[PDB]
Amino acid sequence: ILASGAKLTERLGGKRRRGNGRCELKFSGYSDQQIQWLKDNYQSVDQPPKYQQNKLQSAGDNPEQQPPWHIIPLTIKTLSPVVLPART
RNA sequence: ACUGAAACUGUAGUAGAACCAAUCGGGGUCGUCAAUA
Repeated sequence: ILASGAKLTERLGGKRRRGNGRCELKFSGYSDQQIQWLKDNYQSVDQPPKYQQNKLQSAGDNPEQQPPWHIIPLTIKTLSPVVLPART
């Protein structure tokens, strides 16, 4: 699908219909081979599997807390913009 | 005591209307030339 949908993309952005934004969109490692497999196989696909969350697990085997504390500093650098909701 | 999810800044719109690269001009026709001794 992703190979196929990438291939069919011809335009993005503003004034697509008036010749802005003509493009090729290619995934690394998806080719017409991935397209051809779907063409060969799409009739025998089914529904995708149902989504479920990754649940937490607990053993309870931690030792009881004892001093001293350790303070491990973590430096965070933003690489994209980051949205941290104050109010929606 | 626990990151929400998902959502194309897109959609319509002719850098165009107007403006003469033009106005005037017979491919024509006659007197010397030179300055010393």
